[PDB]
Amino acid sequence: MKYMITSKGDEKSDLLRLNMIAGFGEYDMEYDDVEPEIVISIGGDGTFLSAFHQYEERLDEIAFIGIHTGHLGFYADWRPAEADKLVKLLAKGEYQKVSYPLLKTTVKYGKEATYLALNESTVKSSGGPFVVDVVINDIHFERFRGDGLCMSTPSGTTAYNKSLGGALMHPSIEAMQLTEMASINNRVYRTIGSPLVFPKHHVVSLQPVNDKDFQISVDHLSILHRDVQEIRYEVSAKKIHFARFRSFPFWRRVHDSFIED
Amino acid sequence: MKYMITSKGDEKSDLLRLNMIAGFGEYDMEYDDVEPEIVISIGGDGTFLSAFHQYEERLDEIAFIGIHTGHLGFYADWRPAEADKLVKLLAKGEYQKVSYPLLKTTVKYGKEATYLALNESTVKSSGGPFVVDVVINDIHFERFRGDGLCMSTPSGTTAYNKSLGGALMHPSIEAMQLTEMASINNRVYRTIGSPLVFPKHHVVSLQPVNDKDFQISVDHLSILHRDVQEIRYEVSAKKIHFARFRSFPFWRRVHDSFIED
Amino acid sequence: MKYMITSKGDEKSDLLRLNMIAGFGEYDMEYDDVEPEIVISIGGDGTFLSAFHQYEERLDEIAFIGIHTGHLGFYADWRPAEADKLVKLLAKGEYQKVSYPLLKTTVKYGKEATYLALNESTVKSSGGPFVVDVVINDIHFERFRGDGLCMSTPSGTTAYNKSLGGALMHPSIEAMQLTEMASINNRVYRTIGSPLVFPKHHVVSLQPVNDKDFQISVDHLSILHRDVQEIRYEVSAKKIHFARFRSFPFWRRVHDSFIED
Amino acid sequence: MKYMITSKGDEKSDLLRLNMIAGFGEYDMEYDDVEPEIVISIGGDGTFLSAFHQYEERLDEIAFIGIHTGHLGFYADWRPAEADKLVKLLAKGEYQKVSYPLLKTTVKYGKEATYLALNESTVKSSGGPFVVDVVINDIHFERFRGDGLCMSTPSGTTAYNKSLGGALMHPSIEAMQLTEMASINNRVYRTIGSPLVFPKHHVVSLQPVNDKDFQISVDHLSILHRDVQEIRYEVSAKKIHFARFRSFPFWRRVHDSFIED
Ligand SMILES: C#CCCCn1c(Br)nc2c(N)ncnc21
Ligand SMILES: C#CCCCn1c(Br)nc2c(N)ncnc21
Ligand SMILES: C#CCCCn1c(Br)nc2c(N)ncnc21
Ligand SMILES: C#CCCCn1c(Br)nc2c(N)ncnc21
Repeated sequence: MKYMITSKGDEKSDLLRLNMIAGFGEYDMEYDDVEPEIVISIGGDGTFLSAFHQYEERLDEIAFIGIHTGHLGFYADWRPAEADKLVKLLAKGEYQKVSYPLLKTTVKYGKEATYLALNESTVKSSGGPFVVDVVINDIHFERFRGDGLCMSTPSGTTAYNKSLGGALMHPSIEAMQLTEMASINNRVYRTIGSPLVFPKHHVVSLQPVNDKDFQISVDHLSILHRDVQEIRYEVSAKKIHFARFRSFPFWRRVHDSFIED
Repeated sequence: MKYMITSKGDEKSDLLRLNMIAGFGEYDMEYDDVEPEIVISIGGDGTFLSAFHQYEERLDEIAFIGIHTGHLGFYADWRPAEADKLVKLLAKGEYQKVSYPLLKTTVKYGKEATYLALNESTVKSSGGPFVVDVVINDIHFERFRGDGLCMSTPSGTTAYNKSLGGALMHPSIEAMQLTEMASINNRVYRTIGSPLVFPKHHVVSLQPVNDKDFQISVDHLSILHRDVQEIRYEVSAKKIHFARFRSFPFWRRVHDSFIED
Repeated sequence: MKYMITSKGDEKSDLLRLNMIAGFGEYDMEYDDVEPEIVISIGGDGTFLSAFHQYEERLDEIAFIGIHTGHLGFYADWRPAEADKLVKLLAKGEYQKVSYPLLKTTVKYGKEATYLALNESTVKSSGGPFVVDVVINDIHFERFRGDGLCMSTPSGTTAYNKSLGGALMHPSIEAMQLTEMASINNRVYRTIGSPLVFPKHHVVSLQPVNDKDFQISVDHLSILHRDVQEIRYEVSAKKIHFARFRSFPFWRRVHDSFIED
Repeated sequence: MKYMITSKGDEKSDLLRLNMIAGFGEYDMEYDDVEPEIVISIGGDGTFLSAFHQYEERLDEIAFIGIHTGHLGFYADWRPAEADKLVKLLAKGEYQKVSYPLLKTTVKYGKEATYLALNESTVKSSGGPFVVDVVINDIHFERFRGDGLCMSTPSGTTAYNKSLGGALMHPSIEAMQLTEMASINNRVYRTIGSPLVFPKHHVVSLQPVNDKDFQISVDHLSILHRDVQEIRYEVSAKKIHFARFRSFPFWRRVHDSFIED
C-alpha cells in the first residue's frame, strides 16, 4: 500500500530511511507522503510527534510505526536492527493494530481554535501571574494560582505529566490527567494539589480571572494566544492507530526507560 | 423490601436510626439485617465501610446509602436533614443505581486468602525492612525498598492514596492505583516513584525477597500474615451498588471535602 | 531621624501613609526619601520588596518596617491599626534590630552583573530546553534538565521555594536553598530531586550546555540575559535589617499564613 | 593511643579488622574497647551507627572513622584499599577533626528518658491513628494527623529524611529538620506539608491528643513507649567528631551516592 518515512535528519536516520525504501521497493509498496496508510518515523519520540501532527488529518486511515536510532522511546520503540524484519511484515500486511486515546483542546476567543495532542497540552501565563478558574462539567472546582496546568493523554503520562508528579496510566484507559505547576496554597487560596484523572465525556474548562493572554502548548508547539475567553479539555473521539508486529507491553516500555535497560 | 440500618452508636446516629425505622414502618418495608436489599449507614465513611464489609457476601443484591451525622464523607454523602425524604423514595422504590469498582487482594502461603477492598489495601513489613519484587502481568517491574505500598480503588483515591501523592480518579474508571510509601532511591536501588494506574485484568504481584512476614491492611482491617509467598492485586469482578436519589457529582464531592464547603 | 514611606497606591495605603507622616510631624522626624534611615512599607510583601530594592544601596544604614493593608504578609507583618503606636516608638528611637540573610547572584557574559535578592532568584530557558550543569564549590554535581531552578533565601522559603516542595527555614540560619522545577529523570539523565540547603561560603554555579540564553528572575524583576557564561549563587555578605517593636516569631508568622488565622 | 575496631561480622570485614590490628601493632597503639579515643567502624553506615551508640558516653573523647566493605556510605566513606594508609596516619596522630551536630530527643511520662540520634528520630502510633499537637517554642503550630513525623540531623538528611521529601542539608549547619509522613489534609484538618528546618535552641514538642502510646525510633532502635506525655526535639549540645585524613566533601559524597559513581 501507500507509505512514507520521516527521519530526524542526522546521518544514521537518513541512511536507515533509504535502506527501508530500497527494501520496500522489493514489494507491492508505493511511496506517497500525501495519502499514505503507513507512516514510519525514524529518530526519537519527537520525530514521531512531528509525524503524528503532519498527518492529523487522516488519523483513522494511518497506522504509525516508530524506530529509535537513539535511546529507547515510548513511541519510537523498535530498534534499528529490526528495520529489515519490519519492512517484510509491513508489506505482507495482515498485522494487528492498537489504538491510543488523544486529548482535544478547544480555545475560544472574543472565534474558536481546536487542537489534537498526543502527549499533553499546557497553559501558562504570558509573563504576569497565572490565575484561572477551573470548571469541571460546568461546576466551578477551584481557582488556580501558580505557574500553570498540564492536561495529559494516557501515553503522555510518561512525559511532562511524570515530571510534575502525575501518575503513569496504561494507554488502554480512555482518560486524561490534569496536573498542577508550582501552585500557591495558603489561607486565602486553595488548590486540590493532587493530580486529577478524568474519564471520557468529562469537560474541564479553564477561564481567566484577570489576564486574558496565555501561553498554550500542544505537544512541541507553543503559541501565545491573545484575548482568550476559555480553554476546554476533553478526551478526543479520535484515536491514533499503531501497527503491532510484536508484544512490547507498556509497563515493560516504562521499565526499560526508567528502572533499567 | 428488606432493609437494615447500621449506626455509629453515638446519640444522634442512634436516634436518627430509630426515626428512619419508625418512618419506614409507614410503608411496605421490612427490617431484616440477614438478607436486606437496602443497607443504610448512619455516621461517617468508617461506618459505611463496616456496613460494606458486613455484607460483602450479597453485594450484587444490595444498594447502599450513607448518611453523615458528622462532616461530609465520600460514601456518607447525605445530610441528616434528608432522612425523611430518603425514607419515602426508598420505600416507593423505582430509583437509580450506580456502581463503583472494587479491588481484589489474593494472599498465598506455603493455602490462599482473598479479600475485597472498597478503599485500598496496603502492605508493610512486620518490623524489619520492607523489600518486595513488583511483578506486573508476570513481568518483573522493580524491586521496592521502603515503608510499604498501597493499591487503591477509584473511590479510594480520596483516602490514603491521596495522602501519598496519588491521583484522584473518577469512580466510573474501572482501575486500581498503586502508590509508594517512603521509597529508598539511590545508585543501587531504583523505584518508579510515580503512582501507577492499572486497568481491568492487569495483575500486580508482590513477592518477598528476604522477610516473608508482612502487615497487610484491607480498608480498616489489618492483620500480620506469616510466611507469605505472594500478594496479588487486580480490579475485582464485583462492584458495589449505590442507591442514587439525587445528582451529587464526584468532583463536587471532592470540592466540598478539600477546597471549601 | 530621616525616614520615608512607600505605599501600594490604593485608597487605604495612601491615606494610612498621610496619617503616619502627619503623626511623624509631631516628633523630631524628617521626611527624606534620598538618605532615610527608616523605610516604612505600606501594602503587601510586594510593596516591601520594591522598598527593599529601591534602597539596596544603603542597606546597612536602614531599618525596614512593613505594614499590611491587605492580608498578613511575611514582611508586611504589622496591622494598620498599629500605625499610631508604630509612629511613637519609631520616633522615640531606642528599638531593637533584627537581620535576615540575602542571596547574591552573579551573572557573567562573554562583563559581570551582580544582584541582591530578598526572596529568591530563578533561572529558566529563553524558550527552548533548559539544560545546565550544576557545579558546587568547583565540583560538578549534576546535569539538570527541566523547567528551571530556584535559589531561595531563608525568609524566601515561604514564597516560590515553598511551592516547589522546598523546606521552610528559620531566617536566623545563614543559608540558601536550591529547588528543582519539573526535572526530567530517566535512565539517561539524573538529578538529585531533593532540595539542597547550602551554608555560607558555598558557591553554586550554573553553566550552560547548549542554549546560552536564560530568563533570570531576581524577586519580582525578570530579564532575559543573552550569551550567559555562568550564573553564581552564594549567601550574601550583606543583610537586611528590620526594626523590631514586638515579638512576632517566624513560626507564628508561618502558622498565621498557612494553618489558620 | 587507645583504639578499638568494630566489624559487620562477615568475612571481609573481620579479616580487614584483623589486618588493621596487626598493622596497628607496629606503632605506639593500644587496643582498648572500654576507653578508646579512636573508634574505627568496618562495614556499612549501620555498622557505624552501632559504633556511635556503643560509645555515646565519651563522645567528646573519640574521633570516629568509617570504612565501607560494601557500597559507599555517608559515614563509612573510606574504601578498604585505604586501610593500610589509614593505619599509619592514625598512629602518627596529628590529624584534623570535623564535627557534626546531633539531635536530642526527650521523652516524658506520667519520669524522663533522653536519647541522642545521629540520623533521625521518628514517631508513629502504636496501631491506631496517630494524632499529635505540634508545639514550637511553646507556640501551638499545628495538629498533625497521619502516619508519623521524622526529625532529622543534618547528616541524617540523606537517609529517611530524604525518602520523605525533606531537603539535603550540609552538616556544618547546626540544625534539625522535621518532615511529615502521609499527612491527612482536608477542610477540617491542616498541616504545613512543607518540611521545617529548625536552628539551635528551638524546641519542637509533640503532645498527644487521644492515644498516648507511640512507637518512637532513634536511628536503628525502635521502642513502644507507653503513657507518653511529651516528646521534645532540639539540636544537641554534643557533637560527634570525625578523624579527617583527606578532603571528601559532603556534596561529593551526596553525588557519588545518588547521581553516579
Ligand atoms: C527524555 C525526554 C524528553 C521527552 C521525550 N518524550 C516524548 Br517527545 N514523548 C514522551 C512520552 N510520551 N513518554 C516519555 N517520554 C517522552
Ligand atoms: C478524614 C479522614 C479519614 C479517612 C476518611 N475516609 C474514608 Br474511611 N474513606 C474515604 C474516602 N474514600 N475518601 C476520602 N476520605 C475517606
Ligand atoms: C500570596 C502570595 C504571593 C507571594 C507573596 N510573598 C512575597 Br512577595 N514574599 C513572600 C514570602 N517571603 N513568603 C511568603 N509569601 C511571600
Ligand atoms: C541505603 C540505605 C539505607 C540507609 C543507609 N544510611 C544510613 Br544507616 N545512614 C545514612 C545516611 N546518613 N545517609 C544516607 N544513607 C544512610
